Formats: sequence, C-alpha cells, structure tokens
Amino acid sequence: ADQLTEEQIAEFKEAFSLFDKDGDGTITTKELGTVMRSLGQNPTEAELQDMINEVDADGNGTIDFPEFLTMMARKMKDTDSEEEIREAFRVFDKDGNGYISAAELRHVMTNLGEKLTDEEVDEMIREADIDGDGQVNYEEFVQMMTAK
Ligand SMILES: COc1cc(CNC(=O)CCCC/C=C/C(C)C)ccc1O
Ligand SMILES: [Ca+2]
Ligand SMILES: [Ca+2]
Ligand SMILES: [Ca+2]
Ligand SMILES: [Ca+2]
Repeated sequence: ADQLTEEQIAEFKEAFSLFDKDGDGTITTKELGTVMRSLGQNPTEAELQDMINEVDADGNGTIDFPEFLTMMARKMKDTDSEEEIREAFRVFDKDGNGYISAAELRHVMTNLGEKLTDEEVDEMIREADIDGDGQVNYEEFVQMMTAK
C-alpha cells in the first residue's frame, strides 16, 4: 500500500559504498558496470563506457573521489530541479492524467539525439523498474535525479 519507503532510499546510500567496495577509494568503469546487475541491462553504460574513458583518459580510466563529487554535482542537478521540472510536467507530460511509457519515451529520446544507446532506457526501465511496466511522471522525476 505504501509506495514510498525508507528501504528504497537506502538503496542509493548503500550504492555509495558499493562503488568504492572494489578498493579503499576509486571510481572506475568496472565499479559502475557492477551496478548493471541492479539494472539487469543498462546499455547506458555500454555507450558511455567509451565516453568515460575518453574524458577520464586524462590520466587513467578512473576518477578520484574529490572530482567524483564535482562531476556528479555538475552532471546531476540537485533536488531543486523538482520545481524546474514542474513546468516541464505540462510540456513533457501532455496527457497529465497518464504517464509516459518506455516506448513513447524512446521517441522523445530520439529527437534529442543518438549520442547514447537506444536500448539503455528500454532495458534499464525494464529491470531497474519494480513495476516493469515502465512509466515516467513528475513525481518519479524528482526521485529519478538526486545530486544531493
Ligand atoms: C560519468 O558518467 C556517468 C553518469 C552517471 C549518471 N547516471 C545517469 O545520468 C543515468 C542516465 C539517466 C537516464 C535518463 C532517462 C530519461 C529520458 C527518462 C552514472 C555513471 C556514469 O559513469
Ligand atoms: Ca577504489
Ligand atoms: Ca581523473
Ligand atoms: Ca506520457
Ligand atoms: Ca514505474
């Protein structure tokens, strides 16, 4: 009956130590690839794999913690985006009473570009999602992103 639970939040908290679990403190593609299990199959990493090494190839396909927070901070917007996404609810979600499915989401992602994989969302939304029915909405948008 309860959709929001503390357990769900703990997942993100635990994942924090999961990345460094490999060693004392290090962020590498191997660590990220591990998360693939919780997501079953998230190409998002496959395509990015090259992107990570490219920008990370400055010294090694690994990123230090001091830079990890900065990178995630800029890449991921704080929870304050909730208000910003609020305006996007009407435009992003025309139906309003309805939610965007994975199939419809793909069409939107296509218009954006093709830098990332096309399957990332199709499979990521399939496993990582408890419902498995794939659905995106304003309420979920806030939980989707959380830099802090
Ligand atoms: C540094 O590159 C990395 C960035 C992230 C951050 N992860 C994300 O941004 C997940 C992608 C969000 C998918 C959005 C789908 C919408 C259209 C519904 C994780 C690991 C990394 O290696
Ligand atoms: Ca490490
Ligand atoms: Ca680095
Ligand atoms: Ca929709
Ligand atoms: Ca869902």
